[PDB]
Order: sequence, then C-alpha cells, then structure tokens
Amino acid sequence: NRGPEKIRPECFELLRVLGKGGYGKVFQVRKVTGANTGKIFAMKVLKKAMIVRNAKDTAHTKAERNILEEVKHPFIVDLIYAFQTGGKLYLILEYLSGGELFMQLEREGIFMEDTACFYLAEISMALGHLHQKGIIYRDLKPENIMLNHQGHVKLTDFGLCKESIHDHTFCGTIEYMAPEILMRSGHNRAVDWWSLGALMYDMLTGAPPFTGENRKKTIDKILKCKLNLPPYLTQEARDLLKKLLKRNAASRLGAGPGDAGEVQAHPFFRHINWEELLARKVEPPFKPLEEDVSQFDSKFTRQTPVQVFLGFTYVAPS
Ligand SMILES: CCc1cncnc1N1CCN(Cc2nc3cc(C(F)(F)F)ccc3[nH]2)CC1
Ligand SMILES: [Zn+2]
Repeated sequence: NRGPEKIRPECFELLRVLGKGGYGKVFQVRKVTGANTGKIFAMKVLKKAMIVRNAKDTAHTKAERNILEEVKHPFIVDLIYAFQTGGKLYLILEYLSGGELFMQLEREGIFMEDTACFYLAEISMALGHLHQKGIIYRDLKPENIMLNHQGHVKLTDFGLCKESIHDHTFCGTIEYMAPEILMRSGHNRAVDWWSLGALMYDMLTGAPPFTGENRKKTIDKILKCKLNLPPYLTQEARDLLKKLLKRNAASRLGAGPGDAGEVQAHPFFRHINWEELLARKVEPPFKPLEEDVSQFDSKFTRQTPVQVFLGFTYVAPS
C-alpha cells in the first residue's frame, strides 16, 4: 500500500557499534519499517568524501558492492540492501551472531583436527566458488572468517580495510600473506591456498607458521619459510600443510587446472560429504550462546552516526 520501499538510513535503528575504522563504521541495527521490520542486520557505513580521494580505495568499495551482489554463496556474507546519501554509502549485510572463528580458538586453545576439518572445508568451498567467479581474495585472515547463528563459516571483508591505522597490505596483520604478496610479484589464484595453509596451522597450533620479533623480522621469517610441524599432528594434516605452505606458488595444492576440488579430494577430507556440507546439513562443532552482542565486545560501544557511485543502490531478491 503506497509504493515499493525506498530504503533510507531512517529505516534502521542503531543498536550497538560492532567495528570502527578510518573509512567508516560497522553498526548492529534493526530494521524498523516495512519489509522485514524487527530483523537484525549489520550496517557498514562508509565515508564517500574520503574514499574518492584514492583510486585504490574506490576500487575495493565498488568491488565489494559488486561481489556481494553478484557472488552469493552459503559461506559468503549476504548483502541485503545497499543505498547512499550525499557524503555516505551504506551496506546492510546479514548479522553474523556467531562472531569470529578465531575467538573459538581462544577458548579451545586449539582446534581438533576433525573440528578444523569442517571449518577448512567450508572455507574452501567459498574460496573455490570465489575462483569459479574469477575473484582472488588476497588477505584472508581469521578475522575475515565469521560464524552465522548456527555456527557455519561466512567470509567477510571484500571492501576497504577495517584499520583506523593506514600505514594497503601493511596496515594490519601480515602473518597470513603469501611471500609473493610481500615480494610484490603479483598475486594469483594460488595465493588463497597459501592463506588456507596459514589458517590451518593456526587452527591447530594457535599461531601462524612464521612470526617474528617485529615486521621486518616477520616478513623475513616468512620468506625464510622454515616450517615447524608440531608432533601431535596426524600424518594427513602434516601431508596437507606441506603441500599448501609452499614457498613457490606453482607448487601449492589448489593451483592446478581444477584446484579447490583437488584440495578437497585430499585424504584429510575423506569424511566430508560436500553435498550436505554445502547444504549446511552437517551440524557444526560449535554452536555459540539473535541480538546477542556477546562475541564482538567489550571494546565496542556508543552508537551514533557521524560524481560516481551510480547504481550502488540495491535491494536483494527473496
Ligand atoms: C559487516 C559484517 C558483519 C556482520 N555481522 C556481524 N559482524 C560483522 N563484521 C563486524 C566486524 N568487521 C570487521 C570490520 N570491517 C570494517 C570496515 C570498516 C570501514 F568502514 F570500511 F572502514 C570499519 C570497521 C570495520 N570492521 C567484520 C564484519
Ligand atoms: Zn588500510
């Protein structure tokens, strides 16, 4: 009765702050009008004025908008609306109440192989679909991996960088960045299987494979590449990681003509029914405690909101 919806900032109620950064804020919000009223979303708010200052920032912002519209997949975060005002860009994504999956590592100290297995497979599906659509993830990290309500993986940062720091690859943690990214010898589709390697390692030992005393030193360690394999590891987890964490790109598992399927065919995934896995029919090893703000804080509080970009405006179907 009266139109379709023109989604506006005033359709949402600002409930908590989930993330602050140089380029904008992530809020937790409730839709209060029309359509799903009462449903909870995450609302990423970006500052137009500062993005258009820099072309590399304009790219990711536009790409994120693109990818989230065009690349939908069960282990990738859903975009539900997008819209803009003068001076601001808004993105309303699904609210991921499970929180970060490396916070589960804080509590588990470390992840059981069979438990890491589930998370790694789902991750791989996402990465593999991401490739089928010609997208390379660059800087995958444990922060980029989140957990929906029932506790399944969802990939997360496709736009700008959360940092407020800005010192684009050296702003936050580099421990999960392939040598080539550091040697600026490009990237490639096999850069993401490195990152999967680093994540596995962390998932089992609680640390990235090579760390140093400081940046310079870190970068070094990584390039040096000497790999330390805790004893308590089963042969196949050993097997898998050797292959993945390979100095040279060409040589990593997942690099081949068909590659995320081959990664998946590895004996470490022998128990994984991809059919039901992607149907989200396997119960996840972790099911956390809808609005529950618990796993983001305590750091974040105080809710309040501070040419190109044509077609940014968007409503998801379904
Ligand atoms: C919007 C997806 C999401 C959904 N549900 C619950 N948690 C989520 N988060 C909240 C935390 N977030 C990390 C993050 N990215 C950021 C980007 C910015 C930027 F404004 F771009 F500069 C600022 C702060 C940021 N914090 C990961 C995704
Ligand atoms: Zn940055």
